[PDB]
Parts: sequence; C-alpha cells; structure tokens
Amino acid sequence: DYKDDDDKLDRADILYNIRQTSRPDVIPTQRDRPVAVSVSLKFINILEVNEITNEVDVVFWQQTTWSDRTLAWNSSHSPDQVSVPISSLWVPDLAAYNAISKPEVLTPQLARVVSDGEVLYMPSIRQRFSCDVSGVDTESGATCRIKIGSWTHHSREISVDPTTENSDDSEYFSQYSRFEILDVTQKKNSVTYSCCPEAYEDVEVSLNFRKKG
Amino acid sequence: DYKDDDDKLDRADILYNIRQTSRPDVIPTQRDRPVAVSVSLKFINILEVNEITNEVDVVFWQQTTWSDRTLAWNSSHSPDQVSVPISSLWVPDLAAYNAISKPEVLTPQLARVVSDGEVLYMPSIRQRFSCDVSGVDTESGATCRIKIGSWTHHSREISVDPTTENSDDSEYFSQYSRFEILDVTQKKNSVTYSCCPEAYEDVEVSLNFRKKG
Amino acid sequence: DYKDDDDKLDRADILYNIRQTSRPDVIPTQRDRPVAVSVSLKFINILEVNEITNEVDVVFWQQTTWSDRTLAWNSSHSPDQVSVPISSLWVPDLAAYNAISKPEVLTPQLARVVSDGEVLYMPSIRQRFSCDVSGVDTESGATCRIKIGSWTHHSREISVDPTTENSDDSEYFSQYSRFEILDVTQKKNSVTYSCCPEAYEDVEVSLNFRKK
Amino acid sequence: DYKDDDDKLDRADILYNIRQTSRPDVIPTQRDRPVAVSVSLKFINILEVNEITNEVDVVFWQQTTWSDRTLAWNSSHSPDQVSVPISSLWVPDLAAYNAISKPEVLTPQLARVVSDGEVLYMPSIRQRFSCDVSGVDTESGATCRIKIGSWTHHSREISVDPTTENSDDSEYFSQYSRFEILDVTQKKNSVTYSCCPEAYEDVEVSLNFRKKG
Amino acid sequence: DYKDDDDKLDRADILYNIRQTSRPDVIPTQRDRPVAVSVSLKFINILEVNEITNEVDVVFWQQTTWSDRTLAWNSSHSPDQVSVPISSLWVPDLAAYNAISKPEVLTPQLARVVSDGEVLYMPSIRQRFSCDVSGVDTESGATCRIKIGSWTHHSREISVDPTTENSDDSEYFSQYSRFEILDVTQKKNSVTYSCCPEAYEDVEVSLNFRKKG
Ligand SMILES: Nc1nc(-c2ccc(O)cc2)cc(N(Cc2ccccn2)Cc2ccccn2)n1
Ligand SMILES: Nc1nc(-c2ccc(O)cc2)cc(N(Cc2ccccn2)Cc2ccccn2)n1
Ligand SMILES: Nc1nc(-c2ccc(O)cc2)cc(N(Cc2ccccn2)Cc2ccccn2)n1
Ligand SMILES: Nc1nc(-c2ccc(O)cc2)cc(N(Cc2ccccn2)Cc2ccccn2)n1
Ligand SMILES: Nc1nc(-c2ccc(O)cc2)cc(N(Cc2ccccn2)Cc2ccccn2)n1
Ligand SMILES: *[C@@H]1O[C@H](CO)[C@@H](O)[C@H](O)[C@H]1NC(C)=O
Ligand SMILES: *[C@@H]1O[C@H](CO)[C@@H](O)[C@H](O)[C@H]1NC(C)=O
Ligand SMILES: *[C@@H]1O[C@H](CO)[C@@H](O)[C@H](O)[C@H]1NC(C)=O
Ligand SMILES: *[C@@H]1O[C@H](CO)[C@@H](O)[C@H](O)[C@H]1NC(C)=O
Ligand SMILES: *[C@@H]1O[C@H](CO)[C@@H](O)[C@H](O)[C@H]1NC(C)=O
Repeated sequence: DYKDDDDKLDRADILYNIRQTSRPDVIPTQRDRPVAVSVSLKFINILEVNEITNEVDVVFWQQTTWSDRTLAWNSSHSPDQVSVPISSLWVPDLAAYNAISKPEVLTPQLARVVSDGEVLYMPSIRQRFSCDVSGVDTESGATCRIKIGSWTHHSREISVDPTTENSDDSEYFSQYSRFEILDVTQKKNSVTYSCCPEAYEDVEVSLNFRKKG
Repeated sequence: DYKDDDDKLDRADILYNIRQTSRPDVIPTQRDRPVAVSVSLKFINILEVNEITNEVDVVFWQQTTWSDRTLAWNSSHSPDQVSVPISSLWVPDLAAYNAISKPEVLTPQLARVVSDGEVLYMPSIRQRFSCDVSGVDTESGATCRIKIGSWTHHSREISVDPTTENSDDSEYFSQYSRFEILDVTQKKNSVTYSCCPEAYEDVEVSLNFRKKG
Repeated sequence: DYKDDDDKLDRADILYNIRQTSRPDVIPTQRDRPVAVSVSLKFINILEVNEITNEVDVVFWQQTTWSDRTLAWNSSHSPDQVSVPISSLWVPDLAAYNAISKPEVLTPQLARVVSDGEVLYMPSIRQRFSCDVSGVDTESGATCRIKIGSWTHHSREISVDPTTENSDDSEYFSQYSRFEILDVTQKKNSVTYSCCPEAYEDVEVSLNFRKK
Repeated sequence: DYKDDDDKLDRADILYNIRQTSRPDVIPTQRDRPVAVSVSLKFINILEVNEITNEVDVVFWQQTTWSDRTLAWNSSHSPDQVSVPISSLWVPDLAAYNAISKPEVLTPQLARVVSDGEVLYMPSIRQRFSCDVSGVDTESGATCRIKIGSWTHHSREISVDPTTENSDDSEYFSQYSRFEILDVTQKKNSVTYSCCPEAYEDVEVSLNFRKKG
Repeated sequence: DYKDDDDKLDRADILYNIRQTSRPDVIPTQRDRPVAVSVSLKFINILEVNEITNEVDVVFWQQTTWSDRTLAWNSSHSPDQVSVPISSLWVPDLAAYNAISKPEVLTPQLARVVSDGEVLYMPSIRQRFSCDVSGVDTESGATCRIKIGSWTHHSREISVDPTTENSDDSEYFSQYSRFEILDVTQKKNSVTYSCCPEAYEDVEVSLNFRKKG
C-alpha cells in the first residue's frame, strides 16, 4: 500500500523482519532450483580510452534483480518496498571475469526489497577493461567485451539472465561524452575451462562505440 | 540554552538519547509524508578541467539538512546542539547522478543535531563529474550541471530541495583558484525512467565558471 | 548429491558446520604433516611493461587448493559444495616474493568448500613485479619469473606444489592485450637465507611473453 | 615517577582506566568552558608546488594538545605517560579549511596521555592545499596560508590556539627539500558565514617559502 | 620440538594461550627496563629516484624482533613457533621520520612467536622518502639516509637497536633493478627537540646506491 509507505514503524519492522530471515551468506534457492539473477548494464560514460594500451574506463549502472520469497510480506496495509543495506542481504557474487581493475562503486550500497520478495540492486560502477580500441577514431568504432557472472556459483546454483535493450540508452549515457554508442548487446553465455568442467553462466556485454565526429 | 552548552554530562546524555532513539537505516518519515531533505553546494575550488573530455574536478561543502522530531529534546537548561558521528544517524542516500569518481570526503564525518530535531551535515567533498565544460575560456564561461538525489528513495519517500537558489560562493570559493565562478544556481528537478516509473527528486546544480584571462 | 545442491537449509547447515569447525588462524596440518598447497597462475592480461626499469603490471587468476579434512561431511543427500567467505576459513599466507605493489584483488573473496574437505580459492589479482623484461620486443620474448610462497610458514608447515600445465594460457589471456604469451610454466623452488636456515617453498612461474 | 615507566602492569592498568573514563565522542569541557586546543604545524617537506594552479603538497607534524583532567591519575609510583590509540580517546574534529585533498596520516595513530590529564597528539600528515604560491621563485618568496579549525564545534565549545607565533622549523624541515622556509607564522582568527552567525576558531598558518638556487 | 610442529591442536592451544596473555596496546617491558627492538632493513628494490626533488621510492623487508617472555611456553613436546596475526600482538609503533608516503605493506600481516617468547615480524614495505640522492649517477653513488624509530615511546620505554651494521643485501636485492647497492649501513641514533626533552631512539639506515652503468 503506497499510502502506508511512509509509516516509519512499519518500515522499521520490515527491516527487522528482513534481517531476521535473511541469510546473507546462503544462496536463496527456491524449489531445488538455481537462483535466477537478472542483469543488464546501462552505460553512463566511456572515459579514459587508451589505444596505446587497449584499456578503457567505463561507468555503468548494473541493474540487478532476483527473488527471495522468504523475504515477502503482506503489504495490504504496509509499505510496498524498503531500502536495505546489502550487508544485510544475500547478493549474487557477480564479477567482471575479464576486468583489469577493481569495481569502484560510486553509489550508496543499498538494495530495494519489494513486498513480494523481489530484490533490486543497481550500483553505479567505474571499472577498467581491456578492449579492442583500434578503430575507435574510425566510423566502425571499437568494441569492449565485458563478461559478468557469478565468481563461485556454477549454473545449477546461479543462473544469469541478460536483457538487451537499447531504446532507453538515451536516458543513461552522458551527452557530454567523447564517445557515442553504436550498439550494446547483452547475451547469455556459458563458460567452462579445461580444468573445470562445470558450466558458469555469464552475461556477455558487447559495447560498440566510437569517438564523436 | 547556550549557558549550558559546555555541560559535559548533559552532552553525553543527549548523545546517549540520540543513539537509543536513532534508527540509522530507516527513513525518518514523520507523519505520513516524505522526508524533506535540503541540499546546497558551496563550491570551494575547481581543481582540474578537461574541455576535450568534459570532466571537472571540484571541491564543495555539501550543506545538508533534514529533521527528525524524535531526536528532539527540551533544551531550556541543556545544550542546544551536539556533534554526532553520522554512523549513529540516519543520513539520506544521496548520490551525484553524473559523478564519475567516488566522492572523497575531506572532513570529520560528524553531523550537528539541534534540540528541535534538525540535523545538519556539511561534508567537504572532492569529486569528478561529466558535464558541459565548453565556453570555459570565454567571457560567458562554461555551465556545468550536477544532479544530486536519493539513490533508492522515490519522491513519496524522500524529497530533495535546494536551499539557496543562487550565490557566487564568495564567502567560500578560493580566491587562489585558476578559475572564477560567475554564478551557481540550484534547482528542484525530477527524474523518471522508462523502466521504472516512480519519480525520484533531485537538486540540479548549475556551476557557471571560467578560466582567469 | 548434486540433486540436493539447491537445498537451501542443507547449504545453511553446511556453512554453520564449517564455521563451527574452522580455525581460520591455524594451519590445517593433517597426520602431523605439512599442508600441501597447490598453486597455479592463469594470466588474464599484461598491462604495461618497462624494459628499462624491469617492471611488469599483470592480472592473473591464482588457482589455489588445499585440503582441510576436518571440514568434510557426508553428501549422500546434501550439497557437494558451498561457497564460503574466506574470513571464515584458513587460507595460506601466500606472497609474491618479488612483488613491488600490493595485490589488488578484483573478485568476491569466497572459496569453495567441497564435501571431502577440499578448499578451492581463486582470486583475480592485479599486481606489479620486478623481473627480467629484456627481450620483450624480440621474437624469443621476455621471460619474467614470479615467485610465490608462504610468508611465514617454512617447508615443514606448508609445502607448495606447482602443478600442470604447460600452456600459453589461451583460455584465459585477453586477445585485446598488446602482448602475447609465448609460454607459462611453473616449477617448485625453495628459498633460504643465511639468517634463517629453515626452507620456504615457493612456486616459480615463468612468463615468456612478447609485444605484438 | 619515571622509575616506574616500565612497570607493565601499571601501564596496562592506566590504559584500562583511561578507556573506562574516556568518552571518545563527547567534548571534554571543564568548568563549563570551551575545550582549549593548542595547535602548531612543524613543516617537514614541500614536495610539489604549482604557481599556475596555486596548489602545494606538503608534509607536516601537527603538534596538538588539550586537557581532559578526568583522565588524570596519581603518578607518584606509576608511569607519567602512556601511549593510547586515539580511537580510545576524544580527539578534536580538526580540518584544514583550504585543503583540497584528504589528510594522509603517515604515522601510528597514537596519543600520549600524561598523568595530569594532558593529551598530546602529533600525526605526520601529507596534504594538498589551495593557497598563495605567488612569488615562489623570488627572494621574498611565497606566503602560503592554511586555516585549521574544528569542523563542527563553534568557539563556545572549542577554542583553537596557535602555540609559538614564529619559528623557521629548523629542527624539522628536511635539509633535502628543493625549497627553503623563510618564516612560519601562526595566528588566531575566527570564521563566520552569513548563513551561520556563531564563530568558528582556527589557527591560520602562514608559510613563507621559496625554491633554493 | 619440530617433530610436533604440525600438531594442529597444539598450535591452536598455543595461539589461544598467546591471545589470552597478549596485551596488544601495552609495551611488553620486562624487568622494569626498556623494550629492546631489533630492526634491519633488507632492501629489495629501488623503483624510482628523483634528483630534482630528492625523493626515493623503495621496497624493503623490515626485519623486526623483540621479546615478550610472558608469551613463552614449554616446547618439549609442542611446536617451537607459530604464526600469529599482528592484531593479536603488541607491535612497536615504528615510523620513518623522513617518510613522505604511507608505508604500503605488501605481505600478510603475521608474526612468528617462538616458544622462548621471541617475536619475529618482517613486512615487505613499499615507501617513499625524502633523502640525499645526489651522486646516484656517479661511481661513489648516492647515500640516502632513512631514520626509523618509535613515534610515541622515548628512550626509557623502547630502545631501537640495529642488527647487522653492514651488508650489500645481495641475498635480497633484485638483480633486475636499474640500480645496485654499494652498501647498507645501520647505526643506533637518538633524537630530541627543543620543545621536548627526552630522547627518541632510532636506526639510521644509510643506503649507498647508484645507477648501473
Ligand atoms: N534506472 C533504474 N533502474 C532500476 C532497475 C533496477 C534493477 C533492475 O533489475 C532493473 C532496473 C532501478 C532504478 N531505481 C530504483 C533503484 C533500486 C535499487 C537501487 C537503485 N535504484 C530508481 C532510481 C532513480 C534514480 C537513480 C537511481 N535509481 N532506476
Ligand atoms: N557555512 C556553513 N554552513 C553550514 C550549514 C550546514 C548545513 C546546512 O543545511 C546549511 C548550512 C554549517 C556551518 N557550520 C556548522 C557545521 C554544521 C555541521 C557540519 C559542519 N559544520 C560552521 C562551520 C564553519 C567552518 C567550517 C565548518 N563548519 N557552516
Ligand atoms: N578456471 C577455474 N579454475 C578453478 C580452479 C580453482 C582452484 C584450483 O586449484 C584449480 C582451478 C576454479 C574455477 N571455478 C570455480 C571457482 C572456485 C573457487 C573460486 C572461484 N571459482 C569456476 C569459475 C569460472 C569462471 C569464473 C570463476 N570461477 N575456474
Ligand atoms: N617534536 C615533538 N613535538 C611534540 C609535541 C607534541 C604536541 C605538542 O603540543 C607539542 C609538541 C612531541 C614529540 N614527541 C612526543 C610525541 C607525543 C605524541 C605523539 C607523537 N610524539 C617526540 C617524538 C620524537 C620523534 C618522533 C615523534 N615524536 N616531538
Ligand atoms: N630473511 C628472513 N628474515 C627473517 C627475519 C625476521 C625477523 C628478524 O628480526 C630477522 C630476520 C625472517 C624470515 N623468515 C621468517 C619470517 C618470520 C616472520 C615474518 C616473515 N618471515 C623466512 C621467510 C622466507 C621467505 C619469505 C618470508 N620469510 N626470513
Ligand atoms: C494479508 O493478505 C491476505 C491475503 O489476501 C488478506 O486476506 C489479509 O486481509 C491481509 N492482511 C490484512 C489486510 O491485515
Ligand atoms: C521542558 O518544557 C518547557 C520547554 O518547552 C520548559 O518550560 C520546562 O522547564 C522544561 N523542563 C525541563 C527542561 O526539565
Ligand atoms: C553418511 O555416509 C555413510 C557412509 O560413510 C552412509 O552410510 C550414511 O547413509 C550417510 N548418512 C547420511 C547421508 O545422513
Ligand atoms: C598520590 O599517592 C602518593 C603515595 O601513593 C601520595 O604521597 C600523594 O599524596 C597522592 N596524591 C594525591 C593527590 O592523592
Ligand atoms: C616442561 O618442560 C620440562 C623441561 O623444560 C620438560 O621436562 C617437561 O616435559 C615439559 N612439560 C610439558 C611440555 O608438559
């Protein structure tokens, strides 16, 4: 009930309920099924690209959501949603497999827990990757391939599900960038290695971009 | 009253009361209305500026207020205000939407709590932004916009409001800066996304400045 | 039982068990024998190189395993493995003896504990080293040696066992790098000092690489 | 009693007593008057100077004292002083008002507590400032001024006093700097703002220096 | 004895005894005499040398030992040594008096505690220094002096004593550095200031090095 959203004690009790139920270190696997983690990046900017090193700086909003039904409550007469520090929640152990720098999180480390058990988490992140930035000054542009998946959970435990959607890019990418976006695709992928046969699901995010002009 | 300001025991007890009552993770919505958060940036210095890449590096005192009547106390014969570590208080989850570096806090992380429940928090912050830097070498100057709002609380839950609409920050801006501030305007602004319909309020700050001839 | 892998309560119970049993600060020596730690670096990228100062800046996945049998459980009808924050576990105090920068860990700091007591830990690390960069612009390439071993545990306490394989890390190394890996090999070595006769085992990693 | 300094049990007991009595978050006012804080900067090095940007990068020892006579003990047969982590103590919430970078503390964060309740704190700090570097390469030199005061406590609560008005920091400043110090002067003022009537005290440090030749 | 070194229960009990007994914030003075701290820097690399600014950036292993007999135990049929997190131990508050950057620790922060109560601690540290760099390009090389001592403990509480006085660090220094070490000498030194009477002991490390030709 949105009318009850600003009931302070209601919010405090939901938070208390969330923290009691939450097992921040245990994957929330409903029904003997992998946790489905939906992710999609919204690029905000492309910063220091170096063609002498093949490195780029990106800023993106990591739209991330999953379900934990044990967190659900009755919101007939209480807030529909509250904000919760992620230290009180299980959060998927996502990583950019091919990153070359730490994720620099630029935003308050809070998620939204919806009364149905849905969790929404969208950090703004600056991070460096190794990219093919050779044709960045040409009309065909450059490509970054960013791969994001669970660092330690294989596909029986965590499933990673991407959403490619370029229509709303305009709402996100800075208009003052040295660069423009030709194309973003975010595709579901599976990773295996010679040593280790189990499949790890990831989103492969392809950023095709070039200098304006 | 200010005759009792330096009563050590009083301050200690006020701090104790604040801590017992304070819920650092719950928005202090009094009645059933959004928390009104007032924000005003006083710019202190423009350190670096890149016209080619449209980035700025600035220092600013972020004057921040809101009130939590539950923290209030009768101060006829006690301190009117004390200093409180913000780890003991709720603070709004503000983020600069077009920031490209972590805000670097340069000051003790303390807030002032007033006996009427008003909270004042003014961190000195250094941070980088993507904004319009063109015109910096002209008489008219560049106009750089900085949008700041709550990261996770929509307008039903938090309202952001600019304190001052203008100023030049002459009481604040360094006289030794290679730049000079022409004007600073602060404006209420609203943001929505086509994925997510609820409105998030923000203050949009416009910094009109230029290089010294 | 992999069919039980997703039994949430099972997982939570395993984790609680692991935490009750685990001594994060004590080496898990079994049968009064040294802890065998297998290490394996998989290079992700080589970022910058200075032939004048003999420095390299690299990113690598450090494949690390060891056993702690006291953590073992019967998985007849429960998960085969769980993820565990390494703050809850003993991890070997490994260091690169020729690092000239701090190990910048890029990944979530978790290990896998397997029901037989096996622990797998694989941080992605960016770090700078001092090593031989001569020949980086020749077709033989440079050969940069990186030495990693325990910082405080001598060889009767921790033994380091380099493993397979011999490869150019093709499944791992970025194709977008300005460098190519010719070869990566690993070798067991030992270190002693005239102040300190006890032997410290290390893996010696030889990175043979050149500029494109 | 200096004969008793190395009595371990005594030291431990003193530290226990200090921690039991200490209120790290409460200003140690005595007799309902402002905490008197003595501050003095001993400059060690001037690293980088930029006359275009008016920035300096310096290293100094911040000599800092104040009294909390509640920490005092009878040292007739016990150590005169002990070292205490400052997290176990109240420390003034000092900040450089014209700092453009975080204070980098280079030394163990320890204070000395004296049996008479005197507290001595001296971090080595490297920090960048916005100040006057006009004339760095003249024989008269540049006079860079730094203001340091409490961030959240007005003059009725904390008073900040320079210690020795003038020296040339002979026993401190690196003989290997490419700059030389002509004079350092430290004087009281106060700062007020039209928004905020109450007065904040600070020490204003004037650093007169030039490049050697 | 070493045949019991891998007795896990024993190690655990030793670590438990050490933690029960240890006072990490109190100097381990025995016999009411100053704590004897032995220090020697083994240099690993000389990364950067600046002759215009007289700065030096090095990596060294700070070999450090002292004794706390209260930690001792009977090792007839138990381990002779264990590794201990330095957070559980008292460590001397050492600082480089001419450091201009924070000591960056590159190694696990663990010490060895021997059953006779000796403590060994050897962090690899990367740090920057202001020191005399003139002559680095000559045959005689540069002699860069580094002074390390307790930050808050004077001569009656802590005595710093150089271990080896002369070495070329040939077992430690990288063969791959562009510099080479002619000699490393370490001398006991003492330091006082006009403001403050009592003496502070330190080790003067003279690093005589030059560019390879
Ligand atoms: N553009 C946008 N996208 C999402 C989102 C999130 C998850 C997802 O799977 C898909 C979309 C959420 C979202 N907001 C809410 C929210 C929730 C949590 C953290 C942060 N924010 C609103 C919002 C407005 C303004 C600034 C930041 N967030 N805004
Ligand atoms: N110029 C100025 N503005 C404010 C202020 C704060 C919040 C707000 O909404 C509007 C104005 C407070 C303020 N001071 C007090 C205070 C209080 C809290 C934290 C920090 N400081 C005085 C002050 C002087 C000098 C250095 C820092 N603070 N000074
Ligand atoms: N290539 C690879 N190697 C290993 C590995 C680990 C230890 C060892 O001794 C040898 C090899 C494990 C491993 N994964 C599992 C795991 C486990 C623990 C932490 C992290 N990851 C799968 C995996 C795929 C992709 C991204 C991260 N992990 N992948
Ligand atoms: N030159 C100097 N000045 C002071 C000092 C401090 C406060 C003050 O108001 C005036 C002078 C203290 C002091 N030492 C003692 C002390 C005490 C506490 C922390 C740190 N140090 C001795 C000392 C020697 C050498 C390296 C560091 N300290 N040395
Ligand atoms: N060369 C060397 N010197 C020392 C040492 C230590 C203290 C001292 O006063 C003098 C010398 C100890 C030492 N090791 C053991 C130890 C113990 C503790 C921490 C770290 N290391 C062996 C060792 C081998 C290899 C890599 C690191 N340590 N190695
Ligand atoms: C809780 O939800 C149930 C399910 O619709 C409903 O029957 C009940 O009235 C709700 N509780 C209230 C409104 O207090
Ligand atoms: C509290 O109530 C009023 C102030 O609103 C005042 O008249 C009264 O004396 C106060 N009592 C106290 C401070 O104990
Ligand atoms: C555990 O393992 C034993 C054999 O080691 C097996 O017989 C028993 O059924 C198992 N118990 C469980 C899974 O509870
Ligand atoms: C402190 O103790 C000594 C003896 O223990 C005594 O002589 C002295 O008077 C005491 N001082 C006070 C203030 O009690
Ligand atoms: C204690 O030490 C003595 C001699 O050092 C030895 O005989 C005895 O066995 C030891 N007792 C233990 C380790 O319990």
